[PDB]
Amino acid sequence: AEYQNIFSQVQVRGPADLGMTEDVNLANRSGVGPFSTLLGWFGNAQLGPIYLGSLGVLSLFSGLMWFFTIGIWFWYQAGWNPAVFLRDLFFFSLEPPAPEYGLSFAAPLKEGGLWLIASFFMFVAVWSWWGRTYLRAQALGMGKHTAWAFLSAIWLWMVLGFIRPILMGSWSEAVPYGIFSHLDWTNNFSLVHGNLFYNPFHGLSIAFLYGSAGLFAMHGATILAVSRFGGERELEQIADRGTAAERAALFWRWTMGFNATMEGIHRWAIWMAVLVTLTGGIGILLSGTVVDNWYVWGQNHG
Amino acid sequence: ALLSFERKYRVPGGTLVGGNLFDFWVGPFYVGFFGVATFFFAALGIILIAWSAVLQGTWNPQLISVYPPALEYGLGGAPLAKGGLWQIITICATGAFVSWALREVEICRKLGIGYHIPFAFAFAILAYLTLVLFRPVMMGAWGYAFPYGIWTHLDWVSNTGYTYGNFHYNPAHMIAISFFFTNALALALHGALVLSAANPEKGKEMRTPDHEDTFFRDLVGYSIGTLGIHRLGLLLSLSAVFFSALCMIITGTIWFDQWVDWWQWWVKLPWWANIPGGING
Amino acid sequence: DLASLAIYSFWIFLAGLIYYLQTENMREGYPLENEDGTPAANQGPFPLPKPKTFILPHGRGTLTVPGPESEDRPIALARTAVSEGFPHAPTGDPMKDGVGPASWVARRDLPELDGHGHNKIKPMKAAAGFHVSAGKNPIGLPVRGCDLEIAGKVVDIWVDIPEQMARFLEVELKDGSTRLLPMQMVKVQSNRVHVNALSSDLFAGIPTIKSPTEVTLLEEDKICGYVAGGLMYAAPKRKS
Ligand code: BCL
Ligand code: BCL
Ligand code: BCL
Ligand code: BCL
Ligand SMILES: CC[C@H]1c2cc3[nH]c4c(c3C)C(=O)[C@H](C(=O)OC)c4c3nc(cc4[nH]c(cc(n2)[C@@H]1C)c(C(C)=O)c4C)[C@@H](C)[C@@H]3CCC(=O)OC/C=C(\C)CCC[C@H](C)CCC[C@H](C)CCCC(C)C
Ligand SMILES: CC[C@H]1c2cc3[nH]c4c(c3C)C(=O)[C@H](C(=O)OC)c4c3nc(cc4[nH]c(cc(n2)[C@@H]1C)c(C(C)=O)c4C)[C@@H](C)[C@@H]3CCC(=O)OC/C=C(\C)CCC[C@H](C)CCC[C@H](C)CCCC(C)C
Ligand SMILES: COC(C)(C)C/C=C/C(C)=C/C=C/C(C)=C/C=C/C(C)=C/C=C\C=C(C)\C=C\C=C(/C)CC/C=C(\C)CCC=C(C)C
Ligand SMILES: CCCCCCCCCCCC[N+](C)(C)[O-]
Ligand SMILES: CCCCCCCCCCCC[N+](C)(C)[O-]
Ligand SMILES: CCCCCCCCCCCC[N+](C)(C)[O-]
Ligand SMILES: CCCCCCCCCCCC[N+](C)(C)[O-]
Ligand SMILES: CCCCCCCCCCCC[N+](C)(C)[O-]
Ligand SMILES: [Fe+3]
Ligand SMILES: [K+]
Repeated sequence: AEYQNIFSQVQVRGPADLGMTEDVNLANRSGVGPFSTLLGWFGNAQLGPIYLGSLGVLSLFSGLMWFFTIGIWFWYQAGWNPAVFLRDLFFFSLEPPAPEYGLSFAAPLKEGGLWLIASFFMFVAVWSWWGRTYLRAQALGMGKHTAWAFLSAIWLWMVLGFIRPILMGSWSEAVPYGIFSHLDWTNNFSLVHGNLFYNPFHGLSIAFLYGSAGLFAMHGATILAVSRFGGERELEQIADRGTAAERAALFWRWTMGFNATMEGIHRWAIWMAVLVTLTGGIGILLSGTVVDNWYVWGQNHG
Repeated sequence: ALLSFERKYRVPGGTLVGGNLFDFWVGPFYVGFFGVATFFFAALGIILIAWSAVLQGTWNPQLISVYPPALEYGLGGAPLAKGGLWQIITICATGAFVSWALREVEICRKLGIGYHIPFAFAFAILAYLTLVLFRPVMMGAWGYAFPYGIWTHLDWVSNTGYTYGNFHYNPAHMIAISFFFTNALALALHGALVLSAANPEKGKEMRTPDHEDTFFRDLVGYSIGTLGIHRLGLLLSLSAVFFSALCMIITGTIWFDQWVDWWQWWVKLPWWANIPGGING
Repeated sequence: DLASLAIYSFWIFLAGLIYYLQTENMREGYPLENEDGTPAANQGPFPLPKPKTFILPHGRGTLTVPGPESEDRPIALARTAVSEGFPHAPTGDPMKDGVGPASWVARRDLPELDGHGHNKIKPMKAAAGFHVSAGKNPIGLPVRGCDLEIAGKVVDIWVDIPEQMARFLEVELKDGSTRLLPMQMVKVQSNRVHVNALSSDLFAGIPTIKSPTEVTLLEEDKICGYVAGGLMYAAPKRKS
């Protein structure tokens, strides 16, 4: 029956694409990786090159050290037994200092210190990764939308691990490094603050999260539905509207009575998504600092 | 009123039912047979909610709540004021949603586009139906469905979840969440990438998709591409909803104990179950 | 308290954001028109934003939006009713006239260019190093329309160079000329390419490109529009 353009029917390949140069320091790009036929049924087949300057190396080193600091704690908890390591992989946890240490760096390695070391490394990893989203855009002459968007995610992360603990006066308020323990932490956080369903910033955050899935389902579906007219060549449809862009607009105008443009849909998109962690971070930051119990706060409207 | 480019597309044809009888617009909205069906189902459902509000004794949008039959009714009917309205409103909702989708199909046909949008929407419909129809039927009562009220449906979410402990441990729920979060991540990145190319540093020329591929290769060593990212958003969003529906359909039917305990199948595998040390020995 | 203040501010922000977003999305297609092309009386409550200018690469100029809207092409349709909101009937053959789902926009009659200023799309025979890397190679297959008759044969694939993908099949007809078929509108099978949108007799009417090794945005629009239009307009000659 009719082809739907979810998977390609025919792949083509040419010389490896080394990319645009603009102001980029080419000494810092790798060469290309292998080509994946598997990937190429769905997206691009080509892997690499990647850019790896000084910041990139810092970020990668630091991130690896975060990960290895956690893994070494896990091996220790496992009694160095590989079988126990795998059995209990989701149950291990690297936990922040107890509340008595406050915001001090004085806790022993086994009882908080190591959590701080792992966290310091994460902090360096993420923030240098952020500088990299700015700098890779800059070198190509591009807008800074990616770094601005990434900063909204960073906001929630910073609130959870760093800003909220600092304002509560202890590192014991921060999230532990573990699969199951971080979920326990999340449940507990809600119970302790009177159920996050009553936090209006949490309800907004959900609305944006669900809204992101609705919008990407809508938008992804829409582009695919007009890919028979070159719809996914969005930058040229912006520069020079074609029938793809018109049919897409009108689908929505006819369905729900209004519609986007090829550029503006991307503005609806970026904001729908960044409002998730934006509202989210606010909600969490206010919890325990200003509002101890959201049910109670909600009974008072204020 | 019409967009400047709209008239050439407003031709006859594409309807699934009725030929030309409902082939017209009202303002921007296309009608069709399924637009008439939508209006009917929605109007009725809304009228019935307004009646349920009179029977409940409030007009405050934050208090109006239509509850399904209590569990003692099983899968039978119930008097209007005691679950019946919910039952009818639900039929109306289903009618309106399916009709909305089929109306989208008519619009696709008149415009000569693919059917991807209604297909995607059908996943939202199937999630709604999993909660109000499929799961209740398999569990043996309408009363397991959620109520129609702004705050009351949240009470249902909370009570239902904690019936199984911390609901985080439902593994299909973990996969669902992973898709939602990944979806939003991808949506942020897609929107930023297109805009960063269309709106470059001051006085520069628009970038090209070659620059968008380049930005991503530079950043992480891979670019999915302009066709791929739209495939991906579609797959992530629909997968998130598939797994939501799945995580609920299995809950209270094939698994009804505390979800945390399901994970003991891994811990108890014979090769490591009894090795001392770690968290579980 | 502070939480009350934050939530109140947030809703004010959100209302401002929505205003900004809606007005950004009015940079094309507005002001609204009546069916006869004149400005509609009711534009709604959002005003047009201030113009922005996109600078296009490779000397192609700028685009300023919003700007004066016009179709820049004739539109062969007529009212079927004495009031607003009914369909407009094709005054000729809607496939040849480019209306309804056969519609095309008067895009620039130049090719889209890659980031190096070369043609984005090229027949694979002229694209150095490009070849089929996976899947059934369509080149050489006969091409069947929805009437189940052979309309021609595939002689090349046109490829997007920077993005490395198949965009069109070039199909030769009985008279030896060729036509482009959108990749998204064909089904590559083991023994054939099947084209549900068009019956065999409509292949000759697919719009032609003026130069045989490039396709301009105008031409891509005419071609893709015409092929999609076949889903509605060749339905009498389709079939099972
Ligand atoms: C939002 C409130 C909670 C929270 C609540 C939940 C809930 C509820 C769930 C998760 C789930 C996840 N959470 Mg969490 N989680 C929080 C904050 C975080 C942070 C952080 C702030 O740095 C991280 C790294 C994670 C990471 C994770 C992953 C383990 C998992 C899927 C995430 C994903 O798809 O995203 C983006 C997707 C990407 C592809 C990019 C990231 C890729 C990988 C997977 C992240 C690496 C994590 C870790 C290093 C992997 C170790 C695996 C083995 C031990 C080797 N969470 C906060 C504290 N999270 C889900 C899960 O399955 O838990 C089991 C789940 O159901
Ligand atoms: C999905 C899993 C749970 C669920 C769990 C939650 C949780 C948890 C939260 C919500 C919240 C909301 N839920 Mg809910 N909710 C469920 C199913 C529904 C259904 C349904 C018909 O199936 C509807 C209409 C809603 C609607 C709502 C909103 C009142 C609110 C924000 C949603 C949003 O922005 O989404 C994305 C939006 C779109 C894709 C389009 C926007 C649609 C608008 C906003 C919906 C308004 C509906 C209107 C009030 C219904 C009235 C019907 C009238 C007769 C016309 N939920 C099921 C039972 N829902 C949040 C809240 O703040 O609650 C108070 C919240 O925290
Ligand atoms: C019992 C549990 C509680 C609950 C407790 C919490 C808590 C606690 C929190 C949430 C939060 C959220 N809740 Mg809740 N929530 C509940 C019930 C719900 C329900 C439902 C019932 O249906 C829904 C749909 C949600 C939905 C949500 C989300 C909207 C929101 C998180 C957004 C996000 O993207 O975080 C994921 C995104 C991030 C964590 C950003 C991470 C970015 C960093 C920079 C990434 C670092 C990566 C790292 C270096 C690893 C790299 C590895 C790679 C492989 C390289 N909750 C109940 C009431 N919820 C969060 C929030 O904002 O609340 C307002 C939060 O803190
Ligand atoms: C205490 C609560 C428990 C918990 C208990 C539950 C329960 C119970 C449920 C979930 C469900 C979900 N949980 Mg949980 N969950 C918890 C914590 C979380 C956390 C977190 C960070 O802690 C997250 C991120 C999530 C996330 C999720 C998602 C996988 C899922 C909700 C989306 C969905 O189903 O969409 C599906 C979308 C819809 C249902 C919307 C359908 C829309 C219809 C078709 C159209 C509506 C039209 C409208 C009326 C039109 C109005 C007209 C106007 C013009 C607009 N949960 C905690 C631990 N969770 C839900 C799930 O999987 O449901 C299947 C579910 O039932
Ligand atoms: C707007 C909010 C949404 C959001 C947006 C967002 N995220 C972003 C961005 C944006 C705009 C980026 O630009 C940035 C990015 O680069 O994306 C590709 C990013 C990002 N979001 C990420 C994750 C993330 N985002 C999340 C969420 C969200 N991101 C929100 C939904 C979550 C959740 C939901 O929990 C996660 C987990 C990263 C992919 C990336 C930030 C990358 C980063 O900071 O890296 C620092 C760390 C390293 C450089 C290395 C870490 C080490 C690895 C764990 C190693 C593991 C493998 C190794 C091979 C093992 C070796 C062992 C052997 C010896 C055996
Ligand atoms: C499958 C992926 C995601 C998704 C996709 C999606 N949604 C979509 C589509 C797609 C592709 C559309 O094409 C369609 C649309 O037109 O969007 C603009 C739509 C849509 N998604 C919508 C909502 C929606 N989607 C949600 C979720 C999702 N949609 C998924 C996450 C949610 C959540 C998450 O709660 C909501 C609330 C609508 C805006 C729209 C469908 C509109 C429609 O069906 O119109 C016909 C019906 C009416 C006009 C009114 C019916 C009234 C009823 C008879 C009475 C009310 C009963 C109701 C059950 C009350 C419940 C209230 C309480 C829970 C508070
Ligand atoms: C196979 O074995 C080896 C050894 C090879 C490696 C194995 C490793 C393993 C198994 C690693 C597992 C890692 C896991 C499971 C990680 C899970 C992480 C999760 C779920 C994290 C979730 C949330 C984290 C948050 C919110 C962290 C926020 C942190 C910050 C904001 C940083 C704050 C910085 C601080 C506190 C330091 C401040 C210090 C100074 C000096 C100012
Ligand atoms: C403290 C976290 C705040 C992060 C918010 C940043 C929002 C960025 C969204 C893109 C808007 C950028 N721009 C240039 C279009 O204006
Ligand atoms: C028998 C089916 C088991 C499936 C359950 C697995 C859930 C894991 C959630 C995805 C995230 C994976 N992780 C932890 C490596 O990041
Ligand atoms: C580039 C997208 C990355 C996809 C991974 C997203 C996390 C999903 C969690 C595990 C998925 C399990 N599944 C569906 C493959 O079985
Ligand atoms: C209460 C008003 C606040 C909401 C305004 C949101 C606009 C954010 C976008 C910034 C872009 C500015 N601009 C048009 C000069 O580019
Ligand atoms: C939060 C849901 C989306 C926000 C709603 C904004 C709708 C704008 C309606 C615009 C009316 C357009 N028009 C052309 C008919 O005037
Ligand atoms: Fe897009
Ligand atoms: K070649």
